[PDB]
Amino acid sequence: SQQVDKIKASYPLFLDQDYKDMLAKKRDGFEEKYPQDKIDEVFQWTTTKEYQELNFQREALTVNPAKACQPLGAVLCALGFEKTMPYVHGSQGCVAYFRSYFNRHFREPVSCVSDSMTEDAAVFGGQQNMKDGLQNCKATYKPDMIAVSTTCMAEVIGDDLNAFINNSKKEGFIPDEFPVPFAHTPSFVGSHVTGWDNMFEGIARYFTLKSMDDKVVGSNKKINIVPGFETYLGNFRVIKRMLSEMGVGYSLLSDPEEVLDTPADGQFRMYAGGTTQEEMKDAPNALNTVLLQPWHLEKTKKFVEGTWKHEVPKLNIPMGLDWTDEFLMKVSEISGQPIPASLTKERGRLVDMMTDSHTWLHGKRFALWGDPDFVMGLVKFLLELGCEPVHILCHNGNKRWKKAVDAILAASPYGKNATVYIGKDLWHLRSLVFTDKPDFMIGNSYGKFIQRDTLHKGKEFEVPLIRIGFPIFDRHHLHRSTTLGYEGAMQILTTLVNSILERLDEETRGMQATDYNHDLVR
Amino acid sequence: MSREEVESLIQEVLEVYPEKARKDRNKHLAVNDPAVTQSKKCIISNKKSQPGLMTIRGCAYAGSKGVVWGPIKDMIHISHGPVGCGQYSRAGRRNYYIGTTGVNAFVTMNFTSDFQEKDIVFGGDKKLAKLIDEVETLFPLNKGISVQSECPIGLIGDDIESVSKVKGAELSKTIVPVRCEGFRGVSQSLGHHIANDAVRDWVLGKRDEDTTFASTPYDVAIIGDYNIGGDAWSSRILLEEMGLRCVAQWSGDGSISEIELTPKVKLNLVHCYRSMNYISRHMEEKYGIPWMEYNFFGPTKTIESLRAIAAKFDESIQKKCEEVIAKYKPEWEAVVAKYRPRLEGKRVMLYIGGLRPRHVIGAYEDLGMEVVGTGYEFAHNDDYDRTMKEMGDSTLLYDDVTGYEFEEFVKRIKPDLIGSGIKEKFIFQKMGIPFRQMHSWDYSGPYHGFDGFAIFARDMDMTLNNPCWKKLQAPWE
Amino acid sequence: AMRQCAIYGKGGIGKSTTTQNLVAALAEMGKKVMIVGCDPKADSTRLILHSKAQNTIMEMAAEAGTVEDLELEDVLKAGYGGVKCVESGGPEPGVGCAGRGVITAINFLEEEGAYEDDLDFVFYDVLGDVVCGGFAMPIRENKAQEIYIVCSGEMMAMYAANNISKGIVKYANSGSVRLGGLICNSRNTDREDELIIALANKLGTQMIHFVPRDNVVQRAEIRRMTVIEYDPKAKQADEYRALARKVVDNKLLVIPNPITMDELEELLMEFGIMEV
Amino acid sequence: AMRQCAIYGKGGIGKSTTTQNLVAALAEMGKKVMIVGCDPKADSTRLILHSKAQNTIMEMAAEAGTVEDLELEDVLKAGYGGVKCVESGGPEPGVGCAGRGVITAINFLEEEGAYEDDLDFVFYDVLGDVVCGGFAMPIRENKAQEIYIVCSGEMMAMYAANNISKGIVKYANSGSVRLGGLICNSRNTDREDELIIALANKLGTQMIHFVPRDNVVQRAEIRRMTVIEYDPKAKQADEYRALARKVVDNKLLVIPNPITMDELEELLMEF
Ligand SMILES: Nc1ncnc2c1ncn2[C@@H]1O[C@H](COP(=O)(O)OP(=O)(O)CP(=O)(O)O)[C@@H](O)[C@H]1O
Ligand SMILES: Nc1ncnc2c1ncn2[C@@H]1O[C@H](COP(=O)(O)OP(=O)(O)O)[C@@H](O)[C@H]1O
Ligand code: ICS
Ligand code: CLF
Ligand code: SF4
Ligand SMILES: [Fe+3]
Ligand SMILES: [Mg+2]
Ligand SMILES: [Mg+2]
Repeated sequence: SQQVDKIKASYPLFLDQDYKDMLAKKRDGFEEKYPQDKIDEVFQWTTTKEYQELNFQREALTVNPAKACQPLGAVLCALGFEKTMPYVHGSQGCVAYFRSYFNRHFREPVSCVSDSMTEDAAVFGGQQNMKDGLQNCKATYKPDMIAVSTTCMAEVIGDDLNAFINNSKKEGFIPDEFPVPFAHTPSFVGSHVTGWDNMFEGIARYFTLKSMDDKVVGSNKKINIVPGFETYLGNFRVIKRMLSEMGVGYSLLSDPEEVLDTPADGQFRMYAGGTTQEEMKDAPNALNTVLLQPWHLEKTKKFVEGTWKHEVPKLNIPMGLDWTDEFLMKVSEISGQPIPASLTKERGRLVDMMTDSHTWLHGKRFALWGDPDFVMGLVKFLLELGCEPVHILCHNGNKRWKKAVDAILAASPYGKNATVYIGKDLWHLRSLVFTDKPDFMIGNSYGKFIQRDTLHKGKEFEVPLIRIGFPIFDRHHLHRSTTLGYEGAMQILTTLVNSILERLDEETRGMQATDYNHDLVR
Repeated sequence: MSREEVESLIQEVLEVYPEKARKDRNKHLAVNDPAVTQSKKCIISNKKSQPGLMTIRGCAYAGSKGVVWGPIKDMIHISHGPVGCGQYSRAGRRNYYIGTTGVNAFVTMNFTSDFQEKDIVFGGDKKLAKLIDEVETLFPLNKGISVQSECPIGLIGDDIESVSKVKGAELSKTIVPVRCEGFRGVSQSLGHHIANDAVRDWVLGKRDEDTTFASTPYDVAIIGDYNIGGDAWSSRILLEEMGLRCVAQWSGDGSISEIELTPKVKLNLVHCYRSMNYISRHMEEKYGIPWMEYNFFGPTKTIESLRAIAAKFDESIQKKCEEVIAKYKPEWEAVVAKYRPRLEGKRVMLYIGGLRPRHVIGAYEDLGMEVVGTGYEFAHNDDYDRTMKEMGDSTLLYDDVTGYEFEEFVKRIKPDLIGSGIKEKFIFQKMGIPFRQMHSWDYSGPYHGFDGFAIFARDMDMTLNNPCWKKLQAPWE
Repeated sequence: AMRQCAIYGKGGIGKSTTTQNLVAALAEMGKKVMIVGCDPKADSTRLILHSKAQNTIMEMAAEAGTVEDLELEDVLKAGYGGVKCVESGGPEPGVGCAGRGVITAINFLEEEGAYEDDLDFVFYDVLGDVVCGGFAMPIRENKAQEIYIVCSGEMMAMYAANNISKGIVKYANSGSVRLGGLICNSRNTDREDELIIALANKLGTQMIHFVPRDNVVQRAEIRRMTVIEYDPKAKQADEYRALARKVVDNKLLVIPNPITMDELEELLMEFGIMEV
Repeated sequence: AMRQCAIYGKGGIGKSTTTQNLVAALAEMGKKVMIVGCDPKADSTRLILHSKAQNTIMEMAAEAGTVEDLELEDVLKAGYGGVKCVESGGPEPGVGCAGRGVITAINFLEEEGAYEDDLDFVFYDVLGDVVCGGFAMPIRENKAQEIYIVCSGEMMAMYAANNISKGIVKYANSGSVRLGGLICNSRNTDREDELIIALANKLGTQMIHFVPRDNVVQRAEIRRMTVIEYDPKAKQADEYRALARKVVDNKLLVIPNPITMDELEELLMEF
């Protein structure tokens, strides 16, 4: 039943006695459910070190992965170019998922097409789909560029993108000069970040490979910036802001910041902003190229060093205090521009915040996960704050990255209780936060189910989730935040210390029990 | 509005396409005639999508794992193949359930074989066997396993039926291999069919020679309600208040034992015809169990359904039916009194999957609203047959609509409200058109049944009449 | 009582010729036979139908829209002696996925009930190299129960036989499929019959028959027929009748025991390969 | 100016043997050569290496878990005349996806700079049953620019030539790969040389060399050697040097015009 003036949605509607009664009857009557005592016993077992050993012996099963597949990243890369339509050669189910996944994180339209290869295209190849698809997409959505990647079915059968695209042109399905860069993006290799690297290198190659002869390093006096897979709008924005503040000429290669944040003013804008084709064509004339997320930009780096002949600086992601300092000094060195008083002051304001909050941060223990560059930047900044990373997970990390993070941990007395996991998932991480409980988790929305599991053991075992990363689906507008630079470090620091204080208030809110420590001033 | 004008709009919008696509899309767009009984004379459906036109459709895996099998709560469902498909589909659909997740229920979890390149090249049957051992080790209370194929499994010829049989026997477990590789068929729809057949072949006959279940004459099953935001629960409560016993619901909050008990019921109540008519026909052919379509969207359809269902039984049930209808009458009348004056005359366009585009029309009409365009991603012509009589004359019908078409149609028809999916939502909000998600219920619901109608009405009003929609134009422009 | 057989062996060793002549001989003695072509070249039923074509399952699926729109009547055709013929179809070389074509085709035949039980034999004619799971579709459970491997007394043909047996062991142990023997399609090599008989023993099987190299085969082939239809009383026609009878009466069905490369080299050396 | 070449032809026609014997002769001349085996049975370099075990890219990847963990010097070996040998590898028959194995292996070689170093030649040795896109990996842009098709005077072998040429066309029209010639690996048929010369012209290419049938080829193979290594002064060894010289000096690179199965039947009757 409903009271018309206080209508109940599913929660708390189904807490009503008649629904509870009906659900009890359904369970007991027909579900043949294990008895509750058996369920409790198994749950308790899944929190143990014995279960953890079984859990970490897994060789074949993955449970709750913390990665996605290549073409997701290719699509995001392609969205960063002016009037460019991402186009995924292969099966259309993929594209419905890519668009939805991004819709939910950015709360924005995400435009991408498929050429809808079906069973007979698997068998005969997708050449005809590419021909009709390119002509159709061009006629209908009028992009200036189509950026082609692949789904796994087209990768198994070896559809030759290059050949298929050139035959579409030779047979007049699309104009010969119409830009159609491409990249093979097999989902059974690496992860979504690998797809971003592959797509970018494909686009870079398409615009520069054949015209290197008239290029001269340094002649346009700019620095190229390659952001990598990035889902915080604030991160594109803060890099542009700091470089402009320094008076450094720059070119951000793949810049989806406008198309992922169009105004609601009465019109739908399928495209907005982005890196121009002229910017890509002119990129070899830059002083140098900086890669913001080097641990998934290795193919790009090979191309940029070997073909554009840029001496790509060996720089970590600009996260936290030290690595933002190093980023600015290297940009200063490359461009000849001094670091301006305004950025020096910003730095000092982050340091001020660190001094102001250090007592609540000291010794706090974290589990965390995400992509390799993001995770290592977060680990580095946690150490700067006097926090203890304890469980560091990167499902899509590799052995060289893991050794690099171990070295960062070893360089700080706050890294002594930390372990780095690669190729492990969030079901592994679940065991870890039970057997070696941290104070908080820092991760994406998938972490909410771990928090739920830990609370069921008991309030004193609950590990609250702090949402930083991708995807974030169960809060609104966090994609607008910043994690890079001094600005991102300030946002992260604020989120951490106030997560700590929020939990302490919750734990001290008990009238005449714990509220002796419910201080007004912290 | 006006038949010649709608036909004019269709031809104008079609002008942008190359000839091949233009010729095809022409067959998938129609101006309704409620008179017409054979929709094949008016619209074509369930055909392959044109390449590069931004279809809204998904794949057979979505139709099998995402829709039919995924909701079954005490089984573990393996997304078999690379990591992508299971991750994008993890907990995206609100098929609600009661359980202890990770212990006796597993719906929100993502199990996968995470195929790597060596698995493609050397095949994944050995990995799948080992994966099944590890599932049994770490999740001992699971009551069965399904193996949901992604694209590569279908190409490379892995023998998942043999693996399911051998491991099934070795562990005395029901293991269900499903060939729902995403390039099969043309949409989610063939996934429904493949999944229904897998239930038929591997699960449904398990209790064929068991007589220990005590059946009654009032035993029914809810077929094809996936309990979105609790939809099936707010339907099941009405059937049971009417004196019927709901032995199973397929597959929202469903359990494998409910599925196995379903051949013992007296009548199959089918809500989603599209996804479950296959197993419904099977059950009538093998078990002799009749089935009937019903509609619990809004009071008019719910009331009509309750009486139709009750007439299938005896006088005692028909008496209880009228008593249920009497109980809820002042509740939905208060909903109408409150919200119908706020919504009267407003015009809605819908685009959804294979059922809701016709099924929710009655509910909109109970609020005095008018559905001026509707269409489906993956319906067949027997769906459009049921749609044309539900829609007004000279309303617009569109099958497998393109992103471009849908936008152009909306610009000319200018609905007050649009009901579609997440990939449509943010496009139309930017055009200043109130939008309701009619797959996820926009994280609201239930919408089925009497209790659901109150929420549906509240939601339509909250969005259509929200103060944000007056604010899109800057005053200085 | 319906027997399903799959024919394997190196490309160009003579699988399709031997299979169709064998099948014609079988029909000629009154057997009801279906041939399922599992080779994307799609020439496995040419000699039975007369004309060099037959519309394939995959191309008819592409014509009709999807496989779901396909009717059995459109792709299953009768030829010599009422034998039923069907081709999987597949791509031209170097594009697409021939393996999936075989998977799709065989699932379709199963689903549409082409295995009627008005059949005494089903023969699958399979691609030489067997480079993926799809080309093992014919020897999964409830498909072919007997495998015959065509080879000859040449090194390359015998290695292929041995390599194919490696792949067989997996399906023989998961299911019920067995190796019924080696068919020696002669290349007129020295001591060819003893050499194949010896390889057969190593594997644990038999040489079920020795087929002579006869240019009456090339004659019938350009005439697009089997030898059985072309010249019923050629000596080569009697050879296929002999092979046909042996297959019908065969009871030797084993799990093969593949040998090593060193073993195969030693065997050929035993039979004079290094002699000039 | 490294020249990349791919060898195709009817199953069993002599692709691998011809390729290795050719390459031995090139190396004997002082050419630096790499052979890339593109066949899951991994028998493309057996006659060049023949000493010590060869490990394939796919096998080594499986052991290491992924291709990224693999190093080029683990799978790339030098044999007779310093010819560098590498095998894609792949599954045993009837399981997995050998096509993808070839894609993966050639991608690896490209990424790890195999095509650096100053090679004069790279040869891809492919299997006879080119059943998918993966087995045409060797003729994509930036791979083989020259195709040699091994055939003979037998019908099946000419039909294979034509049908392979058919498959070549979509890559030739879209890139720079071209047919370089037919290699007649003789089956001692009547007027074989004239007949293959004839097929060459219908296609628009040439018969670059007629290789006699000589059982010394098989005796060398049994010893796991090329004729060049096994018996450097044999008549057949001279044939391969002759073949190698033509390949070195060849400039004829064309797009194939496949003919009807009817024209082929015309050819074979008229001879
Ligand atoms: N000129 C010649 N004279 C005699 N025998 C020859 C020959 N050339 C090749 N052969 C023999 O023919 C057999 C097959 O040779 P090879 O293995 O090179 O063919 P292929 O590479 O085309 C087989 P596949 O199609 O499976 O890849 C080998 O035993 C080889 O020794
Ligand atoms: N017994 C035989 N005598 C002479 N020629 C034969 C004989 N068997 C087959 N051939 C010829 O050898 C060639 C290849 O035979 P085919 O059956 O197509 O091989 P596969 O089926 O193994 O690819 C055909 O031209 C065929 O006419
Ligand atoms: S199953 Fe179908 S697309 Fe009948 S695949 Fe889809 S939870 Fe839709 S219109 Mo999402 S045939 Fe259900 C559907 Fe309807 S996922 Fe839900 S809303 S009533
Ligand atoms: S139709 Fe999957 S999302 Fe794709 S590229 Fe493969 S891992 Fe990634 Fe359907 S079954 Fe799935 S969702 Fe597509 S792949 Fe096919
Ligand atoms: S090897 Fe088999 S499965 Fe793999 S692509 Fe080639 S044909 Fe298809
Ligand atoms: Fe938004
Ligand atoms: Mg054949
Ligand atoms: Mg070979």
